Amino acid sequence: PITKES
Amino acid sequence: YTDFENTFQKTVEPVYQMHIKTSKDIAVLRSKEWFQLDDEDFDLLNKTLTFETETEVTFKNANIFSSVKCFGPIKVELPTKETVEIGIVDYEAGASHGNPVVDFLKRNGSTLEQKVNLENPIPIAVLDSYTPSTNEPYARV
Amino acid sequence: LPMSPNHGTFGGDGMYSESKLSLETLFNRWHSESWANQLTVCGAIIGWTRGTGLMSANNIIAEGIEKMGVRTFSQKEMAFNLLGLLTPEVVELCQKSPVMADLNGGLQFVPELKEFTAKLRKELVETSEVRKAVSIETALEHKVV
Repeated sequence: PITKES
Repeated sequence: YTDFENTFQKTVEPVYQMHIKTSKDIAVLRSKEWFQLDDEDFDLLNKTLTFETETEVTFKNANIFSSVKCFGPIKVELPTKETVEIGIVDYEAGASHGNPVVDFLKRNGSTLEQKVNLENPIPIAVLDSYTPSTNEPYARV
Repeated sequence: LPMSPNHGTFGGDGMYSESKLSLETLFNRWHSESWANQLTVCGAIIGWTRGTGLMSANNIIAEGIEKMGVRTFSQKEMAFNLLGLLTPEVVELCQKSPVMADLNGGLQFVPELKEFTAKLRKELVETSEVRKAVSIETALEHKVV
């Protein structure tokens, strides 16, 4: 979940 | 004398000081059921605590107490060096072999001593007195 | 090249960061200079690997980090990742242009990592030394009473 960019 | 049911002993314990440096020392003190602050959220960190405790003890035999009590205020040094009451010691056991409160303060804290010795004693005098020939005159008064 | 994502982030590591950051000039010098035919550069940004000579001290906090959906690696895992770079596909790829592999297990996405690491160590050395103290005092009380 933390690796998800915009 | 073997009538231990009639013996008792009140003792005024020597004032004990604890410097609270770390959150470890706070956690040890909050462990102790007998350490009871007036407000539980009081910030003890960097504070100096004094414990003015009286011990009451009944006996069961020569060395085993049938009842211990160690009560007394806990005071905090203010910046003016004036001490103010912020809680109480309130230990109360039955059949024990010791006061754990005092043993805690003996190790963790330091005995505040009102009497300070001089570097060297100063002789005043070495005086002769006589006891009287008869003890009636002292016995009369 | 064993590169790092630590570019002075942790500090107190001497010139480690200066050494690792410097290696990244090889990605450009491959195009510029005249050694491209004799060497290929395959940078491997190695992530947090547990049990090594450099990161053995930092093992207790690794469970703490992994609860941010980040990945620490065993030495077998990180080896396996790196042996992936010597497979024929990545070898044919290094010969076209320099290859930067990120094996950092998402650790770049943690904001201000040194604080978060120091905070994890302090919540653990504290909870130790407290419990050690409370246990040794509850023993000395029990033994006096």
